[PDB]
Amino acid sequence: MVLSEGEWQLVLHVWAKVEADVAGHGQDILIRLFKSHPETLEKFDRFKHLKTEAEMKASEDLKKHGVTFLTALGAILKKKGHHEAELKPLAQSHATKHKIPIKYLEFISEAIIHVLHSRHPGNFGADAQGAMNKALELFRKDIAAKYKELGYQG
Ligand code: HEM
Repeated sequence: MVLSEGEWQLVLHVWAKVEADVAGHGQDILIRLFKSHPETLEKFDRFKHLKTEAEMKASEDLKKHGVTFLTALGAILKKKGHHEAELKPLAQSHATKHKIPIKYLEFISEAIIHVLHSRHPGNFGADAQGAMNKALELFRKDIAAKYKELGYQG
């Protein structure tokens, strides 16, 4: 698929707001994911033991990983579709080392949309959400194709 420049602009406009607080957004998104789909927490050997949201909020390791994750995602979005180089190392580690099924990429896509909608209602109207969803679907389609080449396709 291909996004129009207009759609990329909507995506990068709300992303510019997200970047004013990378650690906070990273925290919110990971917590939303873990509460909504607890099974995903089991994939993180470092956080697997967290029992409550309060424990999640206080975890320095969780916050640090939220930043690492958001920074990588931001770098991909800023490529506006020309992200092949960025996707390679990411697809290899998630398919072969971490073993993350495509299903889980859809779950985090929902968490991202939920948090942006909660925190940025004025910059995340229906058109902006549609553009963001399209951007994430593009990302998922490409990662899925790479998974297949790598011999996984979760
Ligand atoms: C837009 C989606 C995603 C991006 C951009 C992303 C990015 C990253 C980055 C940059 C790291 C660091 C280095 C590496 O291991 O490659 C990482 C590690 C990891 N990711 Fe993701 N990730 C994504 C989705 C997911 C999902 C959906 C899950 C699980 C449900 C997941 C589980 C993990 C785990 C288990 C690690 C390693 C944690 C550790 O250091 O022990 N990732 N991810």
